[PDB]
Amino acid sequence: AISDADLKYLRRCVDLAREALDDGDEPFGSVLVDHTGTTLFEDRNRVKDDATAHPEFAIARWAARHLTPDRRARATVYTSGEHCPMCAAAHAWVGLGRIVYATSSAQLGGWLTEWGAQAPPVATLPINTVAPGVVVDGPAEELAETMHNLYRAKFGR
Amino acid sequence: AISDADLKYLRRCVDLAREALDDGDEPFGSVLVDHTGTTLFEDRNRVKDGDATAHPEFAIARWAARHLTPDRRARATVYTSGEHCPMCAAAHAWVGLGRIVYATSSAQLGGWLTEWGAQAPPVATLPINTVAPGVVVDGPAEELAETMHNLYRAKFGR
Ligand SMILES: C[As](C)(=O)[O-]
Ligand SMILES: C[As](C)(=O)[O-]
Ligand SMILES: [Zn+2]
Ligand SMILES: [Zn+2]
Repeated sequence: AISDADLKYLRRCVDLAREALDDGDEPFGSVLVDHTGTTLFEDRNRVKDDATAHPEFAIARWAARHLTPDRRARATVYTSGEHCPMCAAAHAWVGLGRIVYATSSAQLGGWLTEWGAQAPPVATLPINTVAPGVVVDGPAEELAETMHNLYRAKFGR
Repeated sequence: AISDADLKYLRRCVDLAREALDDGDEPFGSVLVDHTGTTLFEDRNRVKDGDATAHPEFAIARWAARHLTPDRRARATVYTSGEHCPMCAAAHAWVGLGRIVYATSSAQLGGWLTEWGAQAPPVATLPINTVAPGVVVDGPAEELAETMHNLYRAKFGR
C-alpha cells in the first residue's frame, strides 16, 4: 500500500539522491516523518564528506538522539533505495516504524550486475530478513525508471 | 581455526564485555588488532544512554575507516566476544576490514535467549557470512562458552 501521500515523500527522496549524485556522492536519499505528518529529518549519502555514511543509518541515530521510543515507533522512514542490512538493522535496533522504499535492493543488485560492477561486499538482503518485525512497503513502479537513471549516472560503465 | 594467540585476544574481549555490564551496559566487547599483532582500538557496548546502535564492532568499523588505509584494514583482525550482529557485520564489510574471530556465535546467543524465556532481539541473528559473504570468520571458542553463557544470563536472562 503506497498512497499518493507516500509517493510525494518518495519523490523528495529521489530529489535528495540526485542532490547527492550532483555533489559527488552516491544517489541515496531518505526522509524521516512523524506520525503526525511533519518531516523530522532528511538526509542523503555522504560517502565523500566513510562507506558507512548512509542516510538511513543517520536517520536511525538522529531518531535515537532526538525522539522518544514512542515517537520512533510511530514514525515512518521513506527511502529512494531499500535499506542495506547495516541500515535495516540500525532502524530495528532504535525501534523505528514503517519503511517505504522506491526501489528494492534486488533491483539495484540486478542493475549493478548488468553494468559489470563487481559485487558489493554486503549481501542485498530484504529488509525483513534482517528486521523481521518491520512493516515494509515498496517498490514504487512510478519511480523505477527515474531511479534506474540515477543509478546509471553513478554506477553505469 | 582458534589459536592460542587468538584466544588471548578473545579473553580481552570478555573482559571488555564484563566492564560494560559492570557500568550498566550490555556485555559486548571488541578489539582491533593489526597484522603486526598490535592492538589499535578496543571498545565495548555503550547503549545505556539510549542509542541501541552503540555497538563496539560498529565503532571499530568507523574507527578503522577514519584512521587506517584500505590496505591496513584488510590485513587487520577484529576480535569480539559475540558474533557481529547484521548492523556490525555490514559495517565491517563496507569499510573493508579483514578477519573476524568471535568467542560466542549468534546461534549460541539466540538459543540461550529462548532457553531463558527472553524476548528475541528485533534484528535477526544472521551469521556474519549471510550478511558479508567474503569475510573470513573464525569461532566460536569452546573454552569461553561457559563464561559467556553466565555473562549473557546475567544481563538477559532475568
Ligand atoms: C539503500 As542504502 C545503500 O543507503 O542502505
Ligand atoms: C555482537 As553485537 C550485539 O555488539 O553486534
Ligand atoms: Zn545502508
Ligand atoms: Zn552489532
